Amino acid sequence: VTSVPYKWDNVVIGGGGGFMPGIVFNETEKDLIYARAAIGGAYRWDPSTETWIPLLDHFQMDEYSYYGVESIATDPVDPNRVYIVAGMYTNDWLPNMGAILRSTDRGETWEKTILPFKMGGNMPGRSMGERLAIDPNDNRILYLGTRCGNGLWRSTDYGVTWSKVESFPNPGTYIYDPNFDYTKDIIGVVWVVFDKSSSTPGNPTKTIYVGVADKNESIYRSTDGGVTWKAVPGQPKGLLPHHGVLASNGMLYITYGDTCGPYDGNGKGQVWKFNTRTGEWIDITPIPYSSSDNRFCFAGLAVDRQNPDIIMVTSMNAWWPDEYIFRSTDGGATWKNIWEWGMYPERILHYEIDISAAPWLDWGTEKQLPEINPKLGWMIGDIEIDPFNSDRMMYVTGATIYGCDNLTDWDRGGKVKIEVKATGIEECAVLDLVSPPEGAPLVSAVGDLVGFVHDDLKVGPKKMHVPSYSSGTGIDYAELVPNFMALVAKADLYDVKKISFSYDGGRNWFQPPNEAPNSVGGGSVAVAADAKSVIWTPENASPAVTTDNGNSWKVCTNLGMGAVVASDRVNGKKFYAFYNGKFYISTDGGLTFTDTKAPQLPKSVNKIKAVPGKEGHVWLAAREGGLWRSTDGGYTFEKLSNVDTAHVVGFGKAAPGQDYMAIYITGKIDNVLGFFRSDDAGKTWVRINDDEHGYGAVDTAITGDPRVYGRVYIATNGRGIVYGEPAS
Ligand SMILES: OC[C@H]1O[C@@H](O[C@H]2[C@@H](OC[C@H]3O[C@@H](O[C@H]4[C@H](O)[C@@H](O)[C@H](O[C@H]5[C@H](O)[C@@H](O)[C@H](O)O[C@@H]5CO)O[C@@H]4CO[C@H]4OC[C@@H](O)[C@H](O)[C@H]4O[C@@H]4O[C@H](CO)[C@H](O)[C@H](O)[C@H]4O)[C@H](O)[C@@H](O)[C@@H]3O[C@@H]3O[C@H](CO[C@H]4OC[C@@H](O)[C@H](O)[C@H]4O)[C@@H](O)[C@H](O)[C@H]3O)OC[C@@H](O)[C@@H]2O)[C@H](O)[C@@H](O)[C@H]1O
Ligand SMILES: OC[C@H]1O[C@@H](O[C@H]2[C@@H](OC[C@H]3O[C@@H](O[C@H]4[C@H](O)[C@@H](O)[C@H](O)O[C@@H]4CO)[C@H](O)[C@@H](O)[C@@H]3O[C@@H]3O[C@H](CO[C@H]4OC[C@@H](O)[C@H](O)[C@H]4O)[C@@H](O[C@@H]4O[C@H](CO[C@H]5OC[C@@H](O)[C@H](O)[C@H]5O)[C@@H](O)[C@H](O)[C@H]4O)[C@H](O)[C@H]3O)OC[C@@H](O)[C@@H]2O)[C@H](O)[C@@H](O)[C@H]1O
Ligand SMILES: [Ca+2]
Repeated sequence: VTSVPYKWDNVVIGGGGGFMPGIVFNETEKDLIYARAAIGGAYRWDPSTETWIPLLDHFQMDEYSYYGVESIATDPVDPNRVYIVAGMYTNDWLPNMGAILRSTDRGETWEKTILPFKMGGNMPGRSMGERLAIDPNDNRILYLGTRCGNGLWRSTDYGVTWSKVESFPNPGTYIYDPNFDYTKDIIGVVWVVFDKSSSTPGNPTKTIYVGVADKNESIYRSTDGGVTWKAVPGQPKGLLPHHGVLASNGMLYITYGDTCGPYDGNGKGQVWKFNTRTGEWIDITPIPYSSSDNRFCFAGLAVDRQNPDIIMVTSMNAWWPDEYIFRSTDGGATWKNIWEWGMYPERILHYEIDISAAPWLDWGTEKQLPEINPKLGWMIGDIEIDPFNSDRMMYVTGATIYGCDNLTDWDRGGKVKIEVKATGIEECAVLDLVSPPEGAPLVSAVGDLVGFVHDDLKVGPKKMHVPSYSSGTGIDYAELVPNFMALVAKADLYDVKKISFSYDGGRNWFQPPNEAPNSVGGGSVAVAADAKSVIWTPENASPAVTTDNGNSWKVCTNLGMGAVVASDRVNGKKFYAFYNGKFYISTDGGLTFTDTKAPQLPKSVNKIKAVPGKEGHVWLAAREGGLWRSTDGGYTFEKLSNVDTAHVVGFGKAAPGQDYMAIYITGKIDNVLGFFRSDDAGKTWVRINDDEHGYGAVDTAITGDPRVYGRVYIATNGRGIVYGEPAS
């Protein structure tokens, strides 16, 4: 397999779209900022454009786990150096061991060392940090807090080799929830803070503080450069230290919560300052811990480098009416929240939010007071004050990064001007994609933000499909009536019918009175070529068909849970299904299915898809089982001998001189992982991505563009929607 040069970019959703658990400023170089994602890699700030640049896109599908960024550390001695602790899950959801990634240039290129344990970039408590830290006097030294009881680890050769600090007393005892696989692991050692003043440049820093997720004993200190460790006397129990920050006046500020987050509510929190000079602990909690108004973790912690009495903390989570952002200018003696209660409804805001860079952030919804869209946020596990600009703040939310450039205006009775600061970040998990033959070039179904019509690939959409939904999980259009679409969804927050129909190419949506039998909605959807029927296969539910736009539903005969269903693109009566190792055809619009008795089939399939303009042409994407085609409606299939792995399959405009739509897949050909195109109906393939453009997990959706030769749209799991075109 040979390669052809392509240009790759994101289709713009705008504003990130997911949870970035941390932002890290460099301590010595102005405008040097990094941001870490739960499932979407890491970014470096570009001050010339005020946009973020993705750093880890070289990771191919076999290293998807390394888009899970547990911690990021930026070198204060040599700002060219940056390190990442990478690995998405501590369970068996992905097979990779964790790794420390190292760069000298500054995230442009990487090397890695694989560790003997896993990281948890997308685990509970992921906004607690930073777990990875560089010694500010001797930058050869790095420390790493780990999950799962592996304790504290250390490198003394610029992150190349790693060993356990055996003298560290406590790897952590707190576990989010032992009753489930996802939540059962020890949260562990959560942050490392060096006291720079304890040594002189060139020498290993002697005094080191370590936070541990342990309600009985959480704060540790070494005074001999990490040889021995002791709990700090007088420390509070029994909450969990999210963040610690050592200010220039010797005060170690620490935020505490009763859970690790990020989703928890009701809710206890504390904020403390430890005087590292005197050994005194002082409770500076904005809302007294004893008060029932104290109803959330304190999580985010920022300290102004230019004034150690200036500090900010955030709630995680009030959830209602909005979050709290508290500011103190007297070292926590007194605090002010960024909003106050007035005459209920009714709230007094010390801020404005400008969402012009990501207008979907208001959810297209005017709220009933005291609620207001767009919100300050939620899941605000990290807040930063620029160490070189007291007027600049940034904080994270479950959907974006917000920030301001006039922070100290608050101190003089003006409003903080908050705006989206996540331009260039695209972290959505995309579940389905269609590129219809008329209308917009792309219509998406995405996790958390539902999905969008994409009129212009380079301009972010203004609103999501259906604001009452939580995730769009499947979308299809009627091939011969391409203005007609169906969207299926999850709706965690509202009792709304979880399929919607559009008559205007996905711009406006309505819900029917009834659903296919389902527990949580979701699943997939297939629309008849002529729009006369729709098959919804909801999550953990049997395929069901409607011939009256969801007024009534009937279970499709002979199918069942897990069936993979697609419609023919020419004949509205024909639908196809792969179910329990067998292939099925319907010739009555989805009402009944019959086993075609195909003599050769893969054991299982991820996706099946019919070809526009070719009745009875059906392709099977069987992952490591390969790529298969039928041209007789699925009575016989041929396995293509020139494709190893095909996770997904899609179609775009035919190449000149060719008699078939161009075919696009992700997977593996001749021990090369990536994305591939065939212009000659699968006879020959070319690699269209390259080593620098992997984008991780690409096994949910792919489509060509029926109107633009060479263009391909690919759903990623944490890098949004990517699209490629041949280089010019
Ligand atoms: O999920 C559907 C489908 O996944 C198929 O596998 C994929 C997948 O493999 C990895 C793993 O993915 C988990 O889902 C991830 C998802 O991929 C991410 O996009 C999403 O990221 C969030 C992120 O957390 C936020 O921070 C950010 O802002 O937004 C993004 C985008 O929305 O995270 C989820 C995981 O969610 C959980 O963890 C993060 C928390 O934020 C979140 O709240 C939490 O959600 C809860 O999870 C619990 C689990 O107890 C529970 O489901 C709650 O309902 C939910 O709210 C999949 O969950 C996981 O299944 C995938 O690993 C595969 O697991 C198979 C076993 O699955 C069963 O058991 C777990 C259960 O969750 C499943 O529902 C159930 O089916 C196992 O056989 C297989 O070996 C594992 O690989 O992504 C990579 C891709 O290549 C894979 O194809 C999978 O094939 C299919 O079976 C199905 O699970
Ligand atoms: O989660 C639904 C569940 O909530 C149970 O209640 C518990 C739960 O509450 C969270 C919700 O609180 C609401 O406020 C409540 C308040 O908690 C009450 O104290 C008060 O009395 O009433 C208030 C008003 O009802 C908030 O309004 C909700 O927004 C919040 O739900 C979370 O919503 C966010 C997304 O919000 C945005 O998008 C939707 C839009 O409507 C909203 O305006 C926007 O702000 C989700 O965050 C995203 O989560 C995904 C991951 O999601 C997966 O994992 C977590 C699971 O919760 C999801 O179901 C699953 O799909 C992540 O990738 C994104 O990055 C995030 O942005 C949260 O997932 C929603 O939970 O939790 C706190 C606890 O104290 C409450 O008791 C309730 O019992 C259930 O009936 C059910 O509604
Ligand atoms: Ca931070």
